[PDB]
Amino acid sequence: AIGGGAQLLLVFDRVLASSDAYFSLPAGIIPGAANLRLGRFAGPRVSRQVILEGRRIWAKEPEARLLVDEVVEPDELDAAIERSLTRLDGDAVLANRRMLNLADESPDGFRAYMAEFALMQALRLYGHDTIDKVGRFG
Amino acid sequence: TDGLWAALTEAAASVEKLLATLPEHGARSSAERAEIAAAHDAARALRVRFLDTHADAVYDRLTDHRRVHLRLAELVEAAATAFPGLVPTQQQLAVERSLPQAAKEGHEIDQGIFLRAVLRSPLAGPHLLDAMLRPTPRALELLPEFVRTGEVEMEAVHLERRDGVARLTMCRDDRLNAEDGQQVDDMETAVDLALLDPGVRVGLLRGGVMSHPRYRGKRVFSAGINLKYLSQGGISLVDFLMRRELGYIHKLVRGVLTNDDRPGWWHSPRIEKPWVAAVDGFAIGGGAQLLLVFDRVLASSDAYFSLPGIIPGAANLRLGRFAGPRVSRQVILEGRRIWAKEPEARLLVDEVVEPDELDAAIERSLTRLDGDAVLANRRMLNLADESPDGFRAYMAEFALMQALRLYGHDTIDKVGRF
Amino acid sequence: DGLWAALTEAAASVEKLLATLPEHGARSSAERAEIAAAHDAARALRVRFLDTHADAVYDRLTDHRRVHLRLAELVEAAATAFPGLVPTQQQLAVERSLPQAAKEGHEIDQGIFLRAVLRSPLAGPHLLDAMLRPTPRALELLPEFVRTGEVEMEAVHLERRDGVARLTMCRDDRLNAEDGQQVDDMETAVDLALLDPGVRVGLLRGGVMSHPRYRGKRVFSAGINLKYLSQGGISLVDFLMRRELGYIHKLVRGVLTNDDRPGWWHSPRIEKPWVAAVDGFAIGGGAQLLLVFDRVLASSDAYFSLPGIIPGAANLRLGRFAGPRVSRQVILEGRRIWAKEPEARLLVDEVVEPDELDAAIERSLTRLDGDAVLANRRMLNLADESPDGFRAYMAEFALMQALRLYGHDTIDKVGRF
Amino acid sequence: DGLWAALTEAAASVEKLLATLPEHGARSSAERAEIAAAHDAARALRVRFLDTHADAVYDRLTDHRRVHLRLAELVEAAATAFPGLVPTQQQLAVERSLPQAAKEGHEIDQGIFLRAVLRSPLAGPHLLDAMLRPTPRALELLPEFVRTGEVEMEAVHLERRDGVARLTMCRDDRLNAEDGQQVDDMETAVDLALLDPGVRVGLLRGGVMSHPRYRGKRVFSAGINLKYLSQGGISLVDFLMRRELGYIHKLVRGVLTNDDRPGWWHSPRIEKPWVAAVDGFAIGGGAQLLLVFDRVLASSDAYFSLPAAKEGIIPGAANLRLGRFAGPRVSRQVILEGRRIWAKEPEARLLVDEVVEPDELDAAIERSLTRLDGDAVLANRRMLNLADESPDGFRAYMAEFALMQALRLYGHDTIDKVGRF
Ligand SMILES: CC(C)(COP(=O)(O)OP(=O)(O)OC[C@H]1O[C@@H](n2cnc3c(N)ncnc32)[C@H](O)[C@@H]1OP(=O)(O)O)[C@@H](O)C(=O)NCCC(=O)NCCNC(=O)Cc1cc(O)cc(O)c1
Ligand SMILES: CC(C)(COP(=O)(O)OP(=O)(O)OC[C@H]1O[C@@H](n2cnc3c(N)ncnc32)[C@H](O)[C@@H]1OP(=O)(O)O)[C@@H](O)C(=O)NCCC(=O)NCCNC(=O)Cc1cc(O)cc(O)c1
Ligand SMILES: CC(C)(COP(=O)(O)OP(=O)(O)OC[C@H]1O[C@@H](n2cnc3c(N)ncnc32)[C@H](O)[C@@H]1OP(=O)(O)O)[C@@H](O)C(=O)NCCC(=O)NCCNC(=O)Cc1cc(O)cc(O)c1
Ligand SMILES: CC(C)(COP(=O)(O)OP(=O)(O)OC[C@H]1O[C@@H](n2cnc3c(N)ncnc32)[C@H](O)[C@@H]1OP(=O)(O)O)[C@@H](O)C(=O)NCCC(=O)NCCNC(=O)Cc1cc(O)cc(O)c1
Repeated sequence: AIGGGAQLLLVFDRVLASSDAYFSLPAGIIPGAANLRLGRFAGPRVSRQVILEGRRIWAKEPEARLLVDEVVEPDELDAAIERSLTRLDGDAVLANRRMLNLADESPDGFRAYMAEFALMQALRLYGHDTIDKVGRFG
Repeated sequence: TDGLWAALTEAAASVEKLLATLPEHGARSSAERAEIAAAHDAARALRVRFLDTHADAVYDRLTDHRRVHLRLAELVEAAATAFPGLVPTQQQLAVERSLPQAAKEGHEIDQGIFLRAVLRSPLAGPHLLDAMLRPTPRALELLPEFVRTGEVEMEAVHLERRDGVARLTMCRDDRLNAEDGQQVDDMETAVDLALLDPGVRVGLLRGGVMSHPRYRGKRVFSAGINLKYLSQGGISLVDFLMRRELGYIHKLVRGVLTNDDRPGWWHSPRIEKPWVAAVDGFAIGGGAQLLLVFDRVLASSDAYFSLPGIIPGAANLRLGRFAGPRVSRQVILEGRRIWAKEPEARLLVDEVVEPDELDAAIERSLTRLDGDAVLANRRMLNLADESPDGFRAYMAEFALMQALRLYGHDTIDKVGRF
Repeated sequence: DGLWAALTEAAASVEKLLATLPEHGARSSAERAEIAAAHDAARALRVRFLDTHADAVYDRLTDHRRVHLRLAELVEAAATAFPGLVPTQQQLAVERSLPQAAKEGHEIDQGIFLRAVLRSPLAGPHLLDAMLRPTPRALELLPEFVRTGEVEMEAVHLERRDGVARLTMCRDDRLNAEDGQQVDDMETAVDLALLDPGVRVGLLRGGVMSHPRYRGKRVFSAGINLKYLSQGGISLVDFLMRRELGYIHKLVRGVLTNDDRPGWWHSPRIEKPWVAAVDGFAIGGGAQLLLVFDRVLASSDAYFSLPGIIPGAANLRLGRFAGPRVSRQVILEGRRIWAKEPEARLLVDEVVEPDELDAAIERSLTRLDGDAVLANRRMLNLADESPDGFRAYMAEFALMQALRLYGHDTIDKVGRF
Repeated sequence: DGLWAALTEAAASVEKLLATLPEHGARSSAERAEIAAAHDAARALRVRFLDTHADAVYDRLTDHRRVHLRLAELVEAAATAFPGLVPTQQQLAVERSLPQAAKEGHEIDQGIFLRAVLRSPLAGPHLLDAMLRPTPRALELLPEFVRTGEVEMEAVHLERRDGVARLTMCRDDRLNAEDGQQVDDMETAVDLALLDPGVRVGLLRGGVMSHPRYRGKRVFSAGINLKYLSQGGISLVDFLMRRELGYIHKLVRGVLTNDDRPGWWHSPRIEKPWVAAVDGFAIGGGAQLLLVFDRVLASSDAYFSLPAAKEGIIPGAANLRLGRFAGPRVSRQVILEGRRIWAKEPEARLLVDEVVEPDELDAAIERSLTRLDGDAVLANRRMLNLADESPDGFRAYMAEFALMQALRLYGHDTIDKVGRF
């Protein structure tokens, strides 16, 4: 899961990953709302390692546990995915995830971030730094 | 003498009698399959009993009372000619070798019985293991040209001297370096050239770039024994399963036994050097076994190690000392797979490096093992880890245990499914 | 030579003093010192006699290694063929009637004997073969087990099911505390598991307990019966030595059969893979057993400890699982290891919540079916633990444990449970 | 046979060349190669002679293994009974008169001898017993120590207190760098600890240092005295070998006493449990010792390394013992590549039982000394060591060690590196 794909993992209730997967946020522009959310998953050191210095995290290393709930061999993954889908049905699950998200990330928190994000990201989109690098892909 | 040679010959006579008159392996009835199976068992049981008391006498005949060093191939062929019915001749192995594993009679098991009994003998055992540590004729042949060019290209291994480093590159681009009898010949020869070349100080083992569409442009260390050849009957008990353990793998641990043609030979009859391994892709099976004998192991972040119905060579001997009894049973008995980035990879791996940082990390490792002190220390280390008695006792039982597994019905089924 | 005469003189002095002196606990310090000095002179000569005469002694008892005698038969036969070398069945019966505090320690003489036998490269391996042979009780009960797939004994319930030898240790009143009978049942069950061709894997687990503190809960083992040990009911030979040379060694190496089946030329012993499931805790000898299985499972709330006598062969095996530092922590300093802490993986393969344990156990029993597993576990065990290694240890164990069984500090602490 | 004559002729050739040739540093390349070839031809015959005659030689020196001779006594007696087999006391005195660079390496001949002796299943175990017997020095000092509870030696201060033999390595000026005297003081102290009936546990710790960079701070050990090694003052026999077969092995197996007390039939040796406390760091031979204790404590800031090997020589028996503590990978990292291990990193839990802050260290040491009193501990540690490290295992290793280390002691690269400290 790279870039915007990795960003999505910061918002789910359960994350599973195959033993041979990796996660990265590789530069140029801002990685969506990862700057808002990664710190709460991984702390201030690791999130700068991932975002500012492009550190890559492998599913099987200990700190992958900061982003991923289960790491499973490819053969054993499909069945484990099914088992995880049975464990979240309650109305209690809805009430508890509603309170969890509320505490993790407040309306003000998200709004304040996205406000600055709208301009900061727009500027990054037209910086000489990004335009050249992305134009060397391949 | 004590009657056992007569009983053996009488038991071998019945087996050849039954094989001559009975139908083919695939056309036999249950009664016929039980008659021949019983004939085999009675004969092999006497091969064990004969050799339990007469092993040293047999070996002394073949080796002139342990004064001539015979390699494995030469030994089992000489025993066949000196002791008919004790081990297959050659004309018999050729018939066996034409058949698929399913249809074989299992004559190699008789070789397992022979090699087990020899290796158990405190006099013959150490003599045979020295024989297998001496330089191969192929390497002695190729040494002057290698000293001059610093390059030898073989079918399964490309060897290159550069900066005092023997660079062995396993280059079976089409099969992820799947092992066969030829690969063992190239590996043993390549190791010999590295050890005897005075301009070589450290060795390096690494898998080359692959051509198969699924791994094109990517290095792969090893995918283990060639399962296709095993199913087709092309994997030799002596010339592959045993040869690699007593030859090049053991020369990595102890070195090559030279004559007495240089100063020092009184204290170091063997020339040994340190070895570095770098795992790209994955190390499966026999490739993973090799890692248990190196002085430094490096592997890329995305690689994995596994040992997947036969014995994984000397991994049963060595893995527990790296990983303890629990994990070594987990890996061997239950096929656990270990990833380069997980904590317990450090039981097998010194360094794990991102692919973009791997080539340079390998280079730095080759500079750090140059001393004569390194040679003394790895020698004292290996001596402590794995004793001559220890290794010899294991390989003895292995020769028979692996021989039977090579012909187990569940093995023949599993390997034949591709 | 002269040593047998000097020995007979020293034993005569001991039996003379024991006849004339008062009972243990009514002796004076002067009297206690006289008898202790006589014991010391006698046992020192038992050592000196056997250092040179062990092989001749064993050869007389075994027809130059022509007859496989188990331990009990060996020490008894030794007593009648060599009076004063080891205690008689009578002398042992008097000892057994006493509490450990008051015993003379005649068993130490058996410790001396078994040490010298096991030290012999000729007699040692022969006795270890004898103890690997199937027990007569199992040969007796095998047909009925083949036909009923069930045998209920005092301390162990055995059931064949789905090709699995299910051993369930079911002393519900005492947390599976071990005694001589448990060893008789454990060895018998292991034999049946190995000789039954309808059995492919074994399983050892503790049964549901009835004691009020654990009612409805399974518990693996709480170690040796300390009450019996204090009361004098723990036999050096028939418990401490029998279990190490019998069922525990058969878990590693299998049963040594007669040459009465094909294969015997390459496989004289029938061995199978073994799975252990630890509920509650594994203490003492129960924790010791875990060092010998091919798969070990434990519930999240369990712990392992070795708590003053030698913990069987734990001193032999723990170092290979955990290294020299942790093994001294566990053995010398009584460290207790919990299933959920990292270093439990040195002893345990899976740690599972109790609600998921039953199914997790079942899955493991399907994963050890191959003949490949049988070939692999044999080569693994051979590399882990050599014949010389085991024999060298158990020889010394025979004396060291014999002495620890009768030390003043041991007798004191065992009487305070 | 003929091998003794061939040896005596080869040694004669060497003595001739040494007499007629210029000194070491004034020799030509042709002269350097001629003498080297003579040494090799002679030493090769010392190996071949002893391969068949080791048992007979040892039998003459020890009266068929009924007299226990220590190393120094053995290698001298061998010199006089078998001229040319091993150097004389006079030849050795000249050797130590030179710096290591200029030596002929006659000690290599002692390595050849001791290897062959230890390889013998009969002579080997006998020599290892001799070295486990009490030293005369300790037997000498045992009465006053029993009375006083105190012995001050040059390199070690010994004190009995609360049933604890407190050994304090007290080379305040050099971070407890080891030399031949230190080995003598260590073995003497260890002997006294074992024979003293008032001692129940042992304790080894480094004393307060006076050197300006470490004034007021304890330091465990900084390894072999590299200065002395360069100057030629480190003996193969009296240091590198004496320490392994003497006091370090006595920590494992105890002192072999006479048949002079009850129990001597089940317990021929007196052994006790030992505790080590590492302040500052444990380097080289100091770190080697840790592989042999029953409890090891260290302050949070200390580190462990074995920087022999890459540098010059084999790190004692660490090659024998480290793998069982840390496995083949980590043990090669430490030995082959000079990896350093810090007390607070996870893997210090391969060598060390407790790592505690400097302000809490003394109290932890005291508490640990209270936990190893039993006769049960003694039987248990005895069964453990028996399993961890067999008599054959140790003997096989030290035999090869005797020759391998001797050659490293005179290696071209070692002499260079040791002279730069
Ligand atoms: C994973 C890889 C290392 C593997 O590549 P290789 O194994 O060398 O294979 P390739 O041949 O490149 O892969 C096959 C295929 O994938 C295609 N591919 C891979 N990545 C891309 C991207 N990013 N765009 C388009 N196509 C792609 C590539 O075009 C190939 O097709 P061909 O043209 O037929 O060759 C590689 O794909 C790679 O490095 N890709 C670049 C990854 C990258 O940087 N992606 C963008 C990350 N940045 C963000 O998400 C930023 C972001 C996202 C947001 O949603 C919001 C926001 O605010 C900021
Ligand atoms: C590597 C894999 C996991 C992934 O491969 P995929 O990416 O799924 O691609 P595949 O197409 O399977 O493999 C790519 C390519 O290599 C070929 N390949 C890879 N490994 C092999 C082997 N082992 N044999 C033959 N061909 C092979 C495979 O056939 C493909 O080529 P084509 O068939 O010609 O198209 C898979 O190939 C696989 O499962 N391989 C088998 C691995 C294995 O179990 N090997 C043997 C392990 N056992 C030993 O080493 C036993 C041993 C060896 C010894 O030397 C001594 C001893 O005592 C015991
Ligand atoms: C199990 C415990 C931790 C649980 O705590 P509680 O639940 O509070 O305890 P208890 O009430 O005592 O346990 C419940 C119940 O089991 C009984 N129980 C448990 N273990 C025993 C033993 N070993 N003997 C007798 N009774 C026992 C206990 O007596 C209670 O029953 P009541 O007498 O009816 O009250 C505790 O009971 C305890 O510490 N037990 C002692 C454990 C122990 O020291 N075991 C053995 C230690 N040493 C060896 O095995 C040594 C050994 C064994 C060998 O096989 C070989 C060898 O060479 C060396
Ligand atoms: C630990 C250190 C970094 C300390 O750093 P600093 O605080 O900068 O220290 P220094 O100021 O140098 O230390 C003070 C002082 O102690 C003395 N000192 C320190 N270490 C040593 C050593 N190793 N030898 C001798 N003297 C020493 C030296 O005299 C120093 O300076 P001066 O007195 O002014 O000359 C440093 O001392 C160091 O690196 N020392 C070298 C240690 C080393 O490599 N030792 C070799 C270890 N290897 C063996 O023992 C091998 C061995 C031993 C055996 O017993 C058996 C065997 O088979 C093999």
